[PDB]
Amino acid sequence: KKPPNTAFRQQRLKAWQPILSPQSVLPLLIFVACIFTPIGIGLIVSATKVQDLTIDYSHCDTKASTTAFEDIPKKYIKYHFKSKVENKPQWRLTENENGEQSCELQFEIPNDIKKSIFIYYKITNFYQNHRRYVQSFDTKQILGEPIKKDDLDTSCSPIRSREDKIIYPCGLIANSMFNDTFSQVLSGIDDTEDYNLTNKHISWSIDRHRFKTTKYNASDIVPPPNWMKKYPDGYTDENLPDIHTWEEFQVWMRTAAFPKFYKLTLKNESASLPKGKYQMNIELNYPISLFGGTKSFVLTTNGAIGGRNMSLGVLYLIVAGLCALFGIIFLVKLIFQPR
Amino acid sequence: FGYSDNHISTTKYNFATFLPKFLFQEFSKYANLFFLCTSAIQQVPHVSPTNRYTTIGTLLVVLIVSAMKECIEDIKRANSDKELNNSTAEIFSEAHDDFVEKRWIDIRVGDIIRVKSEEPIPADTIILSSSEPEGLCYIETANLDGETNLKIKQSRVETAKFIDVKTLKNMNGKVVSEQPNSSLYTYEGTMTLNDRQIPLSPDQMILRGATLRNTAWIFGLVIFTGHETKLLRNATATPIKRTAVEKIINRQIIALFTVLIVLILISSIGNVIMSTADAKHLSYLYLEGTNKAGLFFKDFLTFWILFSNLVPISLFVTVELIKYYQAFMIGSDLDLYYEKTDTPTVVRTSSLVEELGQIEYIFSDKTGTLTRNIMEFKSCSIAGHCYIGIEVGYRKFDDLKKKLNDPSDEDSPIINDFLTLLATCHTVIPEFQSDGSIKYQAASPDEGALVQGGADLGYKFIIRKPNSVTVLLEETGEEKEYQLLNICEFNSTRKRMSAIFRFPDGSIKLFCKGADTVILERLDDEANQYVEATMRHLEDYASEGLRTLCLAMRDISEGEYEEWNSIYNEAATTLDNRAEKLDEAANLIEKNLILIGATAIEDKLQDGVPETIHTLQEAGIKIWVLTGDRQETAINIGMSCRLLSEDMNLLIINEETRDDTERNLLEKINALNEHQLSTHDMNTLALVIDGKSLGFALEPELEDYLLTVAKLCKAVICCRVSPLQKALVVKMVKRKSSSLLLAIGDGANDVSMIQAAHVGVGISGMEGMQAARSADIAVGQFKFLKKLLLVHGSWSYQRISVAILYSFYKNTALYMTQFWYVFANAFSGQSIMESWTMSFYNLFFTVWPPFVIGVFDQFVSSRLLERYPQLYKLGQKGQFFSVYIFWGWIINGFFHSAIVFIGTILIYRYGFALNMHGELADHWSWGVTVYTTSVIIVLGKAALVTNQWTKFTLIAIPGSLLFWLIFFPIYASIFPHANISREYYGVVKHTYGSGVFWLTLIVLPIFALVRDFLWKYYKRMYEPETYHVIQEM
Ligand SMILES: *[C@@H]1O[C@H](CO)[C@@H](O[C@@H]2O[C@H](CO)[C@@H](O)[C@H](O)[C@H]2NC(C)=O)[C@H](O)[C@H]1NC(C)=O
Ligand SMILES: *[C@@H]1O[C@H](CO)[C@@H](O)[C@H](O)[C@H]1NC(C)=O
Ligand SMILES: *[C@@H]1O[C@H](CO)[C@@H](O)[C@H](O)[C@H]1NC(C)=O
Repeated sequence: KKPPNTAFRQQRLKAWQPILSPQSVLPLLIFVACIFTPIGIGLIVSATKVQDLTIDYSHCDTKASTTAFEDIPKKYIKYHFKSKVENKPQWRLTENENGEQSCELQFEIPNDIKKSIFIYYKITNFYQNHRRYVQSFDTKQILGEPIKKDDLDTSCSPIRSREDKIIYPCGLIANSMFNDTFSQVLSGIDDTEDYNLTNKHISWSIDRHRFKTTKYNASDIVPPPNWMKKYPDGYTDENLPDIHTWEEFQVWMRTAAFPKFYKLTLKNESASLPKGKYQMNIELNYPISLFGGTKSFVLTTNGAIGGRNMSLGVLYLIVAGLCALFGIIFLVKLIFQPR
Repeated sequence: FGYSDNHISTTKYNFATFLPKFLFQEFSKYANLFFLCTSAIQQVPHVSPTNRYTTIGTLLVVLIVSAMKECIEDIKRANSDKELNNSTAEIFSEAHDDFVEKRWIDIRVGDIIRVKSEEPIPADTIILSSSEPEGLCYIETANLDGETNLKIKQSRVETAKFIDVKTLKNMNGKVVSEQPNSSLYTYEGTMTLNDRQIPLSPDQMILRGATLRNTAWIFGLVIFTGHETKLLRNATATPIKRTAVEKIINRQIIALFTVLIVLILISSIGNVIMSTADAKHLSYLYLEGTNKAGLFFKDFLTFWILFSNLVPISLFVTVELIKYYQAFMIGSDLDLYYEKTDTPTVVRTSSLVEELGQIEYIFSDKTGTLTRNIMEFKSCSIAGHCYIGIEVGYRKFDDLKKKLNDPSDEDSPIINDFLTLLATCHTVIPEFQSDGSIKYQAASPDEGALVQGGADLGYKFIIRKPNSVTVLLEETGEEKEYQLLNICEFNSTRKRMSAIFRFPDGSIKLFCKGADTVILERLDDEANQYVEATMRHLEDYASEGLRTLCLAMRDISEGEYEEWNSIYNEAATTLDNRAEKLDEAANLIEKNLILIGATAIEDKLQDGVPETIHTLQEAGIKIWVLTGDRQETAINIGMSCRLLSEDMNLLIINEETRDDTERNLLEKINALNEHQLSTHDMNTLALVIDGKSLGFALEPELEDYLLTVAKLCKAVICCRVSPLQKALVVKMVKRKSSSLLLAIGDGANDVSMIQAAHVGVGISGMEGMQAARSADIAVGQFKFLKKLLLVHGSWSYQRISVAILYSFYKNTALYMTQFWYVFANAFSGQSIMESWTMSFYNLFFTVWPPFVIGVFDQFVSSRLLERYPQLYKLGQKGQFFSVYIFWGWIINGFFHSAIVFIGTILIYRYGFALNMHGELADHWSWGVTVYTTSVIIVLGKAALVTNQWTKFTLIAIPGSLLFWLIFFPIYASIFPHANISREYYGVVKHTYGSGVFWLTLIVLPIFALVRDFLWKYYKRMYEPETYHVIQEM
């Protein structure tokens, strides 16, 4: 029969139409560029406001000093403070046969940084984002459930089992974690602060709900083969790692996206960092030869963006340039072309 | 015995056989079998980078939507089969009394059925008797043959007496019948009713889909039923026609499979190079798998699953869902609906809506499509006179004065015999009505136009028995008794028909009519007195475009009626050749006639036809018209229906058996060596062909030989064409020089012509129905082809082209970030996003932007898409959709994808982009950052390739952004506590709680819509095209 005569059915719907007259494209480009310049300038302000420090300490064992604080190469430290550094930072190696090549880095904070300070470790060329690497952890076995053999997640397969025993932190993430132990204290030398840090409230809040202490009897389980060295007798009822308490496991388990990643170890938020000379002692357990690249430690603050990355501010400036480069070409070509 | 059901076999599935046939129909394709084999390879352990139920999940959803659309349409099919199937069948009870009201399902071998009037016949029956005493019955073939002549269904004489219920209780016998072959006019059957030999002729052969019109009841001995009849065994499967947009979807998917295997070769060869170069520095993966080619195979599968969504699953199900919805939107159109015949412009093939937008070679029937099949009696060359303005309506009152002046008019008995011929000699059947008039069962519309043309002057034809007397109704007198003595029927090569009549005074005279070249050769006309006037008024009628016949009479004496009654009676007993001996006899008495005059009924062109043909020719379409008419009348048609403009070339070709090389080669010479300006020589070119000349032209020796002069003209008209060369013209043009056709008819001789085009069109309305069923679009009138073809061709072609092309863009622009991340990681095969927003992207968020582009996108308004038919030429030539524009939209996908990847690498540099505490944006927070940014660039490009877009597309283009931004805290807050996506722990707090996440969503999508937005502003202000100008006119 007769189809209905609604506005929808007869393709007669109400429709505004975007006409690209230069009376509505030129104010769009002038408006977009003129609204992305204060935020691009504002975010380069809040991306150069941070005052970080980054010391590559990979070549501290072979490039060592072992007797006194000698000077550092220029290619390692990348400081970006507000004031200027008077005395360039030194470092040395120590070996007390228990620390096994701990590394005293010694840096000079030029002015008292006022924001909350955060000490990371940067690792370059560590593919933490491999397909066989963001898997290979049993999710139940880090929830604390005593999962038996052959009920484990098989993604742990090479670090899954051992001599008729299972590995409690199975898989590729839990094994081979960054075990260089930073000193909890920034040791203020020449009587400035003797500055304390914490390794608490470091991980994600949802990792501290998902990572729970285990329920195994500590005799069926065995530690993974790389940090079998810190547990040479094996797991016992006393030395067993409480994962909910550890809180550096669960910054390494939260795998970062890239081969060039920071990972948080230490921070302080309730006190400023004064302008003295500090030293930090870093026990070199984690070899370079395992992964490929460098391993610095980072002493940074936060801005609007996280730390010193001007790429989003200049990435607003390329937009506010290209909305005022073609916003002038498409006005010179609006006046001089019908001229 | 165990016969089938009563349904026309347009069936797709059955309730048990649904799964192998439907899964073979979907999994016989390429873009569903690809995801079947990636889902089957994806079940290998430690190989799936995403999940298993991701790809088998969304492939399962696509198969459920395909079974939803196919299930709805085949349930509508079976609903029509219940509209035909449920029919009342009064069937005889062998045990108890009279015919009972049963359903169809009690029909078997040799069933005796009584079915009433104004309701369809169930199946093939044999007439034993009817309500008429002879046993013949009146019926029309609405579904069988298309010709609306009511058949005189004769019966066998020895069985016609069985009428009552008491009669056919001792009546049964075996009927060895014809084999079930589809010979319509051939039957062979025997019968032993009472151990007597009864032969069966094909005359008592009421077929399946007939509708009984005028009896009280008819009987029937059923022979064949189910799928065994002569109407349901030749049920054409109508094989599906791949359009001009989806052959290039086939090679377009071949192009994406090419770039896929390029990505997996570059990617996995990169995995061998890095996985064997960095072997010292990747000992924290424990890659002691010694099969390096085995890990090349496994990782090859990780990338063949990882990149596999570049080809989309929800395109070919989305294309068919859009194109069916365009088929719905065309069918629900007021401007395509002709309310007088009440036909709601249904589209039989929903997959060819795009095909409306490239049509170059529209073919057409003249009879009924252009000329409406209403035979109005316009003029008559009477007594060697006509109106020489046109005043034949007023001149006909001077014809009344020509009869009423009986004492002084020589012409008055001659016009008495004229009105006698167009009041008595016919093959039509009169029909009493409920009103105070009479309506004619027209066996021939020419004859009904003659008898009704006499009835306009007070000659009401009273009912005439075939073996009795008749009377008339004259206007001046009261009533006049005439006689049915002898009839001489019409034949093709005879080109005439005659009759022998008895006036009531005893003067038995001959009255003959027919074509000019036969009646104008067997005549005297009182030493050719009214022959030159007959010639020049035929040429007047050949100057006006009217269907014209000629009229004559002669005399029979008593001895010629006696001896010719003998030779005519024993000449009519022949069953060997009924059309040969009766016509040799029927021109033994057709010597030396006396010519009377001519008749001229008009076949008026329809309401919008010349404006339609003119505007279709302005759209760059080479409209042809195929007919069985002669030369000068069809040149008057094309001159009157805008096919033939003033001073057009008119290449006349009226050849013979071997006259081909003269006009064909010499019109190749005058078509090539006579090279005029070729712009005004093009638009003033035509070709007028005889179908007998065309009969030796549609042949593989001389086919392209005719196509070189055929394709050059603007409006090729063909004349006197047998209906086989309609289909040979359609196949001739689709086979060589493959353009996009369209064919129109309204008769059952057009089914081979409509079912062979690139898009067939049938015309409903008048006495034909086989065209509007066996078409791709059923259309009320020929004027609807203008707005449908131009308007909905441009609409459907642009909208489906940007819908398909945008869909390839959006899947390229998401999963190409999966390719650019292969360089970021260790060439591993790491999914950036979590497994289920992968399967929610191309199924659940960006499924609405291709839909509202494919349906609700007015790229140019219809009020000035048909005021400039030149715009149809830009859709016709092949703009808006190609392989070149396809790689333009892919590489727009690569640029937008790599700008999201590289931009978000440099924003989230070390992962350290948070200000909440010292926590870092991990893998998955960055993963939904590039996922969200890729959504905003994808519906940003969707917001830039739409125009005239407000209503149901502000629910789609920002509705997908806002629907994702609402869906993601709900999914990634509720669903990780269900062990289904344990990768979104804290990702809501570390993306939506981020400072730098919304900043990336603000500027970085703008940083690709600079190239998009300024390319769009550049190509409609400083380098425009035609439609870019017309969009503001
Ligand atoms: C710190 O981690 C490294 C590597 O993750 C450990 O080095 C491995 O120690 C085991 C047991 O001593 C050896 O079998 C491996 O060959 C070592 N891998 C190397 C050197 O690449 C190291 O022992 C850990 N230090 C601790 C736990 O104090
Ligand atoms: C921050 O440093 C000051 C001075 O070193 C110390 O007193 C305070 O406890 C520190 N806070 C934390 C949370 O470590
Ligand atoms: C603060 O620093 C001193 C330095 O030796 C240390 O002994 C003390 O435990 C620290 N306090 C903390 C970590 O709360």
